[PDB]
Amino acid sequence: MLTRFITDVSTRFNPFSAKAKAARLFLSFLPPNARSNGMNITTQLLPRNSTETPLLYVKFKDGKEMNLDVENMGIKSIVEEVDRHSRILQKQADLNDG
Amino acid sequence: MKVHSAIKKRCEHCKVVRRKANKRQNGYLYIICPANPRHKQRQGYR
Amino acid sequence: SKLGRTPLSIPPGVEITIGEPFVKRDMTQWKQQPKRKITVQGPLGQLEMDIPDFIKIDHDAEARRATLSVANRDEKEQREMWGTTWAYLNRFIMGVSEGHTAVLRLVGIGYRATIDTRPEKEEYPGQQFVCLKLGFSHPVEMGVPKGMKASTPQPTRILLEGINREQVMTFAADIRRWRVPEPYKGKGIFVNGETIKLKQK
Amino acid sequence: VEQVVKLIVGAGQASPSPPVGPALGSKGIKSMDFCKEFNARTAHINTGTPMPVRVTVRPDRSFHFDVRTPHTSWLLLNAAEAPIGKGGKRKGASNPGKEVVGTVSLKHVYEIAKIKQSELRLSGLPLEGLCRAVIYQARSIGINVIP
Amino acid sequence: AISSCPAGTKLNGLNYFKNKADPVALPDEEYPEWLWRCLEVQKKQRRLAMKRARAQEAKILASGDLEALAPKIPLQKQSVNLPGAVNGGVQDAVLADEKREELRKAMRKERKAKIKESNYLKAM
Amino acid sequence: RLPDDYVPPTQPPSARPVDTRKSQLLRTYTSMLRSTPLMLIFQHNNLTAIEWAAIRRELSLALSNVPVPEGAPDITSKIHLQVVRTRIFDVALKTVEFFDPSTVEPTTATTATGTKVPATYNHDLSKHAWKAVKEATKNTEAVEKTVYGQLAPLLVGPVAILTLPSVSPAHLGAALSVLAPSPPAFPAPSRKKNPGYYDLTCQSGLQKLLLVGGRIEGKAFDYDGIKWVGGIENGIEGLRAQLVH
RNA sequence: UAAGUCGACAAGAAGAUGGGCUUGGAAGCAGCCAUAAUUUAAAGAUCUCGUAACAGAGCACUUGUUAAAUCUUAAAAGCAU
Ligand SMILES: [Mg+2]
Ligand SMILES: [Mg+2]
Ligand SMILES: [Zn+2]
Repeated sequence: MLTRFITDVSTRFNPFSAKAKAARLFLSFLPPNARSNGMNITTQLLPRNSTETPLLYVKFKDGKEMNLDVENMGIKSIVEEVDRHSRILQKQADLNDG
Repeated sequence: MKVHSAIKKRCEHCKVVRRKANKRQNGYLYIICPANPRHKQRQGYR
Repeated sequence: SKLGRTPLSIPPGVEITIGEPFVKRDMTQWKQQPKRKITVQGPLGQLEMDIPDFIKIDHDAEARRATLSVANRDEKEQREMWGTTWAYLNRFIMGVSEGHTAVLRLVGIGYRATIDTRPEKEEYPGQQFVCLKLGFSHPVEMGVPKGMKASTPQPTRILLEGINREQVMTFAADIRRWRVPEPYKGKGIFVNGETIKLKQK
Repeated sequence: VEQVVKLIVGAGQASPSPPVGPALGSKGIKSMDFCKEFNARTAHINTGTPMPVRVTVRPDRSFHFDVRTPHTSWLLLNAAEAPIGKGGKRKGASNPGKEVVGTVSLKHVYEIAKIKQSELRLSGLPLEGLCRAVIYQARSIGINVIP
Repeated sequence: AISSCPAGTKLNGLNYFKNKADPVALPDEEYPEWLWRCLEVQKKQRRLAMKRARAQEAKILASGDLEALAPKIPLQKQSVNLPGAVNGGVQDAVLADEKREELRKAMRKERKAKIKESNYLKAM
Repeated sequence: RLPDDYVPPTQPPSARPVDTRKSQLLRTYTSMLRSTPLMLIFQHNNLTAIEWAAIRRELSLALSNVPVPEGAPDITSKIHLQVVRTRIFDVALKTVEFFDPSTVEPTTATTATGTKVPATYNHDLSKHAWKAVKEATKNTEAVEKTVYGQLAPLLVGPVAILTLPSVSPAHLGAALSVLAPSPPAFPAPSRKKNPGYYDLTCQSGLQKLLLVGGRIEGKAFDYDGIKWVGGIENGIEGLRAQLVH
């Protein structure tokens, strides 16, 4: 996974809910230096009593704003759709580089 | 490429493969290495 | 094969059509093995392949998936073609929907590339010929195979496009065959971020 | 990427020189500027005392450094009353296995551990385990431990 | 009378500050207790051993109990449940957390040899 | 000499290899799930060594300012923010929940002398524990009703645990504000008195920690519920209030 | 070996401390001596590259993700290349 092109991600989920699994796994792949590099992140933890649908927000440095539901998609299904857009940005940069 | 009778891996990237084997010849055993091209070896003569 | 078990997600628009077991008669062979004609049609085009019959495809359309299976896992021939047939379908599905691309970077003083027509050597009407100035006395021209689209965003950058990956990468390897990257100055043709370690001197 | 360099300089001796000149003059930062700040940082230490430094050169050649306590080896030797060696400084045993420059008492260790605990990054480590960290270094510099 | 340096002894060269004097040795009682225990980590000629050591070797055995000479499995290979009890109390709880940290050192010590040896097999 | 049937007394037949760190680490957590009534489950996100050391440095400072003049045990250093193996730590809960050592039949055990001595295998690494856990886990919904089911979704990805020898509300407010502050209940330390807490590295570490949940007296607790427990000034004092009524 | 084997990927791989000596310089990594400790989910006074010397990139080692329900690794023997 590549987080270079990811600007900021906002996650709101309930930990006790088994559906929030992919939300937490995605949060781990982020490198250590993502914070100081300028990538804003805000994680909200929902109470155990009331359970709202998890929300996973993603946005790249090219205006693309991705929003994928966590209940339906698995962690393996989240990364591919993320790096997919991160793949075109790398080649587009090379095509424009030099 | 060094043609030896005893080909051996010389690092972690060396791989043993059998290439040039087809319906006419048996082929040779090779030691391919993408890191160091000096690790290239072959077993057997044409 | 840990890849053959993985279902193949059919994205919206892609349609898989599994033929029926057929045997094309051959006078030079006493027994031909049956195969299955699998068509993968979609927005960009249509690709077809002939797989062995022992590979079973349970095409379930309600969920838009298709898993592969063999009749005997202990056979070496069936284990190999199980993974290979899966990798090809994955490329076909992802080639007719999105498309495969290859970027060629021309490093060196005096290396250029242009995309224009050469009606004299056209194998088919309107064939595009990639012209390369690679320090040779003669001009290097190559016609893109039918089904590919070649563009040049910059003089030192080529962009190949097509639905068949094998055809795109095979053509990208033919252009690189004229100037292979050297380890002393990096001059050559690099494909898809390919690099080469240089000498300190 | 923000680079970092290790340096051992005197207490208030900061100037373009072998220790400071080439260590930082090659990156691009203002060496003279650093010596101006290091002097203010070290205005209460005996002139000439060695002081390790970890200067972090951020991009654009903007540096920020954090002075550190003297080396543990320099303290044990300075406190062991070991014989002065060639170079105007105490020298450790060439082969600690047999040679013995001195024998520091545990009473000194408890003081060498506190001065090394004044640092924030080392302020959490329990003091108990810190006395055994220097005792494990005494065996390497040919210093014995007397109860 | 346990310390070699008596109270009042001047610790040479332990103060690098200008406006200050070197530390002075304090009474031994004021010092913490663990200091007097931190030193717990410091660890024909054969014919003499043959007639003295190997002599005492045999008769010291006193092979009455077989388990006495058993392999004496280390602490890092046992399977007996550690001294942990539910709602047992703070005392047992604290004592229970002491063995978990003791087993830690047992495994830690074994990694050095396993890491050192593998490093030795690569620099033969 | 030692016979064949003889086995060491401190190494009974286990369900899997013992020398391996997989099983050796399970025995630790099982005893940790019994000796530690109060436990908080976190989730670390690629914390470096210097960052970990900074987070553990503040706890040593915040937990050292707790008033304990009642001659109570020296409970200021047995509190550790420990990283655990989520996979094996998950099996630990199953073991403590669905395994009753009193359901084992003792069997003869041959010593070095060859004599048969009755012995029972109750160690958590025994084939009975592994067997009881699997069969007990076969049920899908009955498991969700247990404490384990209420904590399995939390044991996903990397997790760190803060073990307290027992329930001490004063120690929670000192540890909950340094890892999950939430004013005005658990306000963060002041800058005019704790300049180390607001350090570039220490501040960059807490941002990667996320207090997921807790476990108290073998009972699941949410982040909101932990505040109520920590909100109590003291346990003994709370009981006195009820007596006045 | 579902207590997730095997492979890959993501991050970590600390601190006392540039161990002492040697040397123009020797900071884990020319050479010599020592290599009980400490704190950690783990981290050799250092296994392979790298620097004039640092830095830096890997390894041992550690956690996590993906993922096998006859599918891991090694040795011996038989027949072949
Ligand atoms: Mg060197
Ligand atoms: Mg050295
Ligand atoms: Zn090689």
